Amino acid sequence: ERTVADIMVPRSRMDLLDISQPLPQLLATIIETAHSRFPVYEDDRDNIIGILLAKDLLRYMLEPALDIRSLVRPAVFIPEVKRLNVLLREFRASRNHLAIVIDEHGGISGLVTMEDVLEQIVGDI
Amino acid sequence: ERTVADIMVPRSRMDLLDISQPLPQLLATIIETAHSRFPVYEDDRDNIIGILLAKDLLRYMLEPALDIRSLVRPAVFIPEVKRLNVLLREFRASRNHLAIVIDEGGISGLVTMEDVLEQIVGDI
Ligand SMILES: Nc1ncnc2c1ncn2[C@@H]1O[C@H](COP(=O)(O)O)[C@@H](O)[C@H]1O
Ligand SMILES: Nc1ncnc2c1ncn2[C@@H]1O[C@H](COP(=O)(O)O)[C@@H](O)[C@H]1O
Repeated sequence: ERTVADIMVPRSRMDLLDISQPLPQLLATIIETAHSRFPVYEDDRDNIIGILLAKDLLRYMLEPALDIRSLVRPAVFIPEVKRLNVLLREFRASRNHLAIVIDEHGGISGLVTMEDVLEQIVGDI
Repeated sequence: ERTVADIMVPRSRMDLLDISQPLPQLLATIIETAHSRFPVYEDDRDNIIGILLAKDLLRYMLEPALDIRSLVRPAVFIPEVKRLNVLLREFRASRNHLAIVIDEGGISGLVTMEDVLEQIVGDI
C-alpha cells in the first residue's frame, strides 16, 4: 500500500517560521502564505522546535507579555515509510493533523497533512 | 447515492461569528474553538454574509482600526440535495473548500472538502 513519501510536501517546499524573527516580520510571513500551521525552527532550518498554529498569535491581544515560544507545540515526527491507511487513523484520532516527515536515518524529508492522505486515498479508489 | 445532507455539519454544531460583536468577544471565540474558518452573520444567525479565516485577523495587529468586515470573504451556498461526487469535483476545481448548505434557502449546515473525502474513504 502507498507510503507517506509518495504524498508529502518536500522539505524545499515547506513554509517555515524562524523563531528569532520579530513579531511584525513573523506576522507578515504568515499573512502572505495561505497555510494555518507552520513548522518552526531556530538557528538552522532543520532544527525544528515545533509547530505554530497561526491563529494562536491572536493571543497577543489577550496576554500582556506573550512569549511566542510558548505557543509552539511539539511536532509529530513520522517516518517516510508510514502507510497511509494507518496514518489516516492516527490523524483522525489526534489533535495534530500535520506531521513532519523524516527519512530512514532521521533527516527531515518533508511535511504531510490529513488532507494530503485523504486526497491520495480517494485518488486511488 | 449520497448527498451533502448525509454528511454536513448540522446548523446546531456550526461555530458562527456575529460580525457586530465586540473585538474581545470575537477573539475569545475564535481562540477557544479548533476551527480555521467561521461563517459570519449580521443581525440574524440566518443571515450568513460570508466566511472569516481566523488567520486573517492577524492583520488587526498590524492595523488595529481595520474594518473587520473588510476581512470577510463571500460565502457559497449549496443545496443539501447536491450529490457528493459532484461536490468533490466542484471543490477540487476551486480554491474555496467550505460551503454553507441550504435546505428546501434557509441554512441547514456546512460542509468542507475534508468531510466529503472522509465519507468517500469510509464507503470503500
Ligand atoms: N507550512 C506549510 N508549508 C508547506 N505546505 C503546507 C504547509 N501547511 C500545509 N501545507 C500543504 O498545503 C495543504 C493545505 O493545507 P492548509 O494550507 O493548512 O489548509 C496541505 O494539505 C499540504 O498539502
Ligand atoms: N465554523 C465551523 N463550525 C463548525 N464546524 C466546522 C467549522 N469549520 C469547519 N468545521 C468542521 O470541522 C472540520 C475541521 O475543519 P477545521 O476545524 O477548519 O480544520 C471540517 O471538515 C468541518 O467538518
